[PDB]
Amino acid sequence: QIDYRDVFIEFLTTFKGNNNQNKYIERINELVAYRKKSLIIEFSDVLSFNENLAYEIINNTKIILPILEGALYDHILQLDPTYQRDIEKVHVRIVGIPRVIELRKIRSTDIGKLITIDGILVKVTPVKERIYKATYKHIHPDCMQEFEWPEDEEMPEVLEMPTICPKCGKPGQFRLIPEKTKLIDWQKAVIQERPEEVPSGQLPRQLEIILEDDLVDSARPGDRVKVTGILDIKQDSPVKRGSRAVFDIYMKVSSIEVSSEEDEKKIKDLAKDPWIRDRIISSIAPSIYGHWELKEALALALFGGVPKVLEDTRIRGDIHILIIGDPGTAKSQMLQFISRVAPRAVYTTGKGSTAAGLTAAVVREKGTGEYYLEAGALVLADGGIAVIDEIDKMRDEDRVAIHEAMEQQTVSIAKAGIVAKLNARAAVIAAGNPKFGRYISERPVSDNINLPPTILSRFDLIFILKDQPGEQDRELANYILDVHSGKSTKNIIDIDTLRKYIAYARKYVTPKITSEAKNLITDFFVEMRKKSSETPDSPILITPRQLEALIRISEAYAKMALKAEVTREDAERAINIMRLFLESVGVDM
Amino acid sequence: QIDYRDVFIEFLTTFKGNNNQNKYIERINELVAYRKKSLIIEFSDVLSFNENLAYEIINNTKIILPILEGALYDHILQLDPTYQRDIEKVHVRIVGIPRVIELRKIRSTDIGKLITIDGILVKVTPVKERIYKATYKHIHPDCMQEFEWPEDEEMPEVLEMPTICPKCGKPGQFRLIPEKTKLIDWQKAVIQERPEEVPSGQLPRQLEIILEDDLVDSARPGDRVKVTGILDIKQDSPVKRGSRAVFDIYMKVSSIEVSSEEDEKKIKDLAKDPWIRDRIISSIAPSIYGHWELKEALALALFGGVPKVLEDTRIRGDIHILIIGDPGTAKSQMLQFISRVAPRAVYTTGKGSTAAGLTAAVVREKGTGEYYLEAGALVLADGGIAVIDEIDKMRDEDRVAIHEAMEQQTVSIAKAGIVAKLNARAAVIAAGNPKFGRYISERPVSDNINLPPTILSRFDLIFILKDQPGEQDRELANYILDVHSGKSTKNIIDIDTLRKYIAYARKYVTPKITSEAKNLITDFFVEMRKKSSETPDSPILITPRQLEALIRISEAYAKMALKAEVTREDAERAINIMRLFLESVGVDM
DNA sequence: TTTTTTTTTT
Ligand SMILES: [Mg+2]
Ligand SMILES: [Mg+2]
Ligand SMILES: [Zn+2]
Ligand SMILES: [Zn+2]
Repeated sequence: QIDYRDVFIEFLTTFKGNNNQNKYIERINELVAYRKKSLIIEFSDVLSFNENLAYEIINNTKIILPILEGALYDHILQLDPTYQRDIEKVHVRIVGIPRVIELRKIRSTDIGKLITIDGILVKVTPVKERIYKATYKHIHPDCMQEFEWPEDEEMPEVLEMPTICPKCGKPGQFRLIPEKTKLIDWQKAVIQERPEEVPSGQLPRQLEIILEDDLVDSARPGDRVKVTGILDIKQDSPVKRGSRAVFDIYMKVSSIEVSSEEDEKKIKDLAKDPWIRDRIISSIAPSIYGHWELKEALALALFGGVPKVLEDTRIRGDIHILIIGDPGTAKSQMLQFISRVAPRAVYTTGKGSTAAGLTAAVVREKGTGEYYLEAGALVLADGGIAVIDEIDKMRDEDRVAIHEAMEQQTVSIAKAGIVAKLNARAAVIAAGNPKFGRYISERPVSDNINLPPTILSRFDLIFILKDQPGEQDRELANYILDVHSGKSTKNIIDIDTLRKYIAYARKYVTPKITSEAKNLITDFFVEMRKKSSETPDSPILITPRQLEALIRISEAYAKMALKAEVTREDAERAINIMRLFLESVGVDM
Repeated sequence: QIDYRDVFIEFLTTFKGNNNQNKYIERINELVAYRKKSLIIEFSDVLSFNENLAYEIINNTKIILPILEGALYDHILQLDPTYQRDIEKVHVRIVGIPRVIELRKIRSTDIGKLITIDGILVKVTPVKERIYKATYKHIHPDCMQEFEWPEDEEMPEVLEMPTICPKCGKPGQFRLIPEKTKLIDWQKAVIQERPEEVPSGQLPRQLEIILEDDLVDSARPGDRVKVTGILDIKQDSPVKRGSRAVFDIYMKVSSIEVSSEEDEKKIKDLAKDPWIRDRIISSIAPSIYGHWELKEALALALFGGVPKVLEDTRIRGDIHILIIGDPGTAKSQMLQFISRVAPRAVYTTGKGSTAAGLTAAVVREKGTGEYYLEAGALVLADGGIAVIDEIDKMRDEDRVAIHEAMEQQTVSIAKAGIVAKLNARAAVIAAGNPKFGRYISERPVSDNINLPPTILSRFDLIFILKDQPGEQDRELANYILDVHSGKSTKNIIDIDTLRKYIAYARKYVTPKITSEAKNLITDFFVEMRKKSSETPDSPILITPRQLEALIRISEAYAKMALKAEVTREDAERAINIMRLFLESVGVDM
């Protein structure tokens, strides 16, 4: 009614950034350079420019937003006429709204308003095409005319074809012409409330969201996203009666963000510390007294070695950890911590997981009737960490399903007429108890660990945690009580920035192995194998996998400090933690 | 015959509460401040002010309620004109009326009248939106005018669109405009009759209830509620012919209360008793001769310690109790009691429960065809108590499914392509028999208890109940016979108010640990660990869990006395019952 | 036919 297009262009051209940079003229120019079709504007900036326009953007979104998009398209097309004939429509995507609604707490009064929802994305569909401007043909030996049907408008959520020909005025048959039809990319996804938000004793709620055009395929299942958009009622057949006055809610999304500049500077400044490795290790599960070898090993597992992908084969880069320990030894608490700190992790329990749930499930969809594949835990954990607590509670017949994923990092299935293989490039961090609950030193290591060697060799480090009371006891109790009282530790790396640091290291640091490090690894591996032949009753074998583990561990020691080369220091650190592991499983060098 | 709006406004503004407080203008102020759209009035106050108004409220509800709501809306908007343009309708929810029909016993003549139903809420749907005034648009190259269709009325339970356009007079197709459409929150729930109401040998009946607007999400599954409302007939498709002359009954809810003020003074005055802990303990299972240590343990488990939720981890606050005893030692009876007295509790049997039924089940809902998550017992008991009777009757391979819930207080599953973890912050109180039905004193404690160390360490206190005949026998018999005769115990706390006291204490009392109590706990814990290192054969270990249990128990003794600090007395009481526990399983100190 | 589940059943 009162047009804001000039207001919007003045906002774009003149809104000064932080250093008088013209934040949005820079974003516009960069958009045109890379030919991206979507301009993101912060809502706080709009409220800082024109309060009235910001109100219209939130409350009258459906119609004020395309007008702004048209003004932006015109301005862009003046800036560079070559945008025409490449992109016909741009988007004005509003990000960072003031108030976020908790998914469960939306009510009637939130429909039609532009709102934000924070939640975990659990499911997406393939990419489809939605018609927004149809072109029909009246089949009749008189008309035979093509016409755009959603005239002066746009095709609604429901699909409706005309009943009266607007080109002649005579009813009849209408055939859809796909040649002269205009479509937009379309994807349905489901987001559910953050686990910390689910009320006591209830199950998490879900909400269906719709992503169109360049929003399609912008996040993977498991990603915690912050969607901005508009709510509406889900119509499956509303033109017919017979009760059913009730509807579901969905969000048409205009903006989405997952999980970023000062963070890089901070992680770099952190890694200038000559003792940064010790810092990270002491930052691992800080409310747990002791278990430094385990904190080190878990930190290594967080960082991981370097995967080698070649012309014929590929070689695993991820580090697997196994902690077999007495009851009450902070195992599950540490595993909970690393699932929290890791940039991408999945938490599973040996008794809570199936063979199919951990790898891939073949589910018979009761709709079409046909069989389809669903990603299990190790596949969703691709690119991250999968934690298997209480791994001795898995059925062995179920547990062997992860052997392929642990070494070749693929889950390959051939079932119900479908043959496929998925990537399960996930690092396994596992914990369990010995055969008799606690470790029994009176018995050989073999019948006490009670795991096959085929899976033991898959583990780079295997520590046996014995809970033996000694002089440590008093210290322990004091530490625990200080934890209960609320006395947190100082000079630590907070879990969020530790996560950001791990993510950066994994994304950007690929350490190369130096010759001196390679010589130390070979020499220690030979010594390892010679000592291993001395006790063949041990179910802990020394295989080429252990040489690869020395590689991966030294690579991760380098990675942890952000180093681009694996120097002698990192090789020695690897040999030493390896030697600790071997001492615990009863192997003296 | 009398304009009841003036009477109602007089009731609100001038009704003196208990201490001449003007109860309802104060409730109006709180409602207007927090911008809530619903004012609760007790029916007894209305009957105490104006019998004729109360009679009109219950008997002539259908028309009297909107008039009163309009009067209240006018008054509210006079209090704060900013209420305008935020909320157009207020709610007058009358609570506690004396027209309470038992669920099974409703009949025809009770339809249309305002009645109350006391029952357990078992199932709810997600929160949906029911249209209550649609706005259509006539699609035709001549009309194209917008109009609200349910004109001069409101959309009925069935959804009906017009057949004739009122803006032109021409029939055709009508498009729903969700923008100009009016919606109300909608939620279907199921309530079933109280177990004391279920006829002999039959199954409990159920009834469908509908909660709209702010009534939505006002109770969780498991809650015993008292729903007030009006009954009506269920319509799934009634406008078309073809048989189906029979209808189901449901309640449109207007008011609901779960499970409330002077009780605070009652429990506070109770807590001034210098021996209040002994009173509570003697109020536990009053019909059972002896077993006072178990009664104490159950009282502690009812109260529970303080959970610590920190930056990285969280630390369990609930107290787990295990009673392993000879047959016929009043175990099941005491457990039944604590399930009755606990403000929220779940009762299960080792042979009656699954590993999936106790934690969480992956159910293939045959409607959507896809796999769905269902809360098991330990998840439903979040924030309360779950009692596992006959726990020795579980398969061990099934029982380990609760280990995670017992320590980390989450049930996490990964199956059929879905990964989730729910909160299971419930205290487990379990009982079972020894390996040989009765305890065998000629055989070691290890194979007599017949439980893994991994589950035993999860239990803060484990009592071995032997039924050995001595001088106790005659006293026992006399107590039993008096119980049969109907001679109840004096100087007792009735179960209903003891439940209320427990509720208040758990909700509001967070005991802090003093330095002296912490030092006492540390010393005793070190003594425990040395004494345990003396006995390496037992299945009862001493792990960090036992130190955490001393923390929880002393915290709970303070909580039981409503103390805000953990004094030396509470630490000493905790240490002594721990010492008793250790004596029963066989450790002298 | 696969999968989780409770159940009767090859
Ligand atoms: Mg554990
Ligand atoms: Mg029994
Ligand atoms: Zn025509
Ligand atoms: Zn019309």
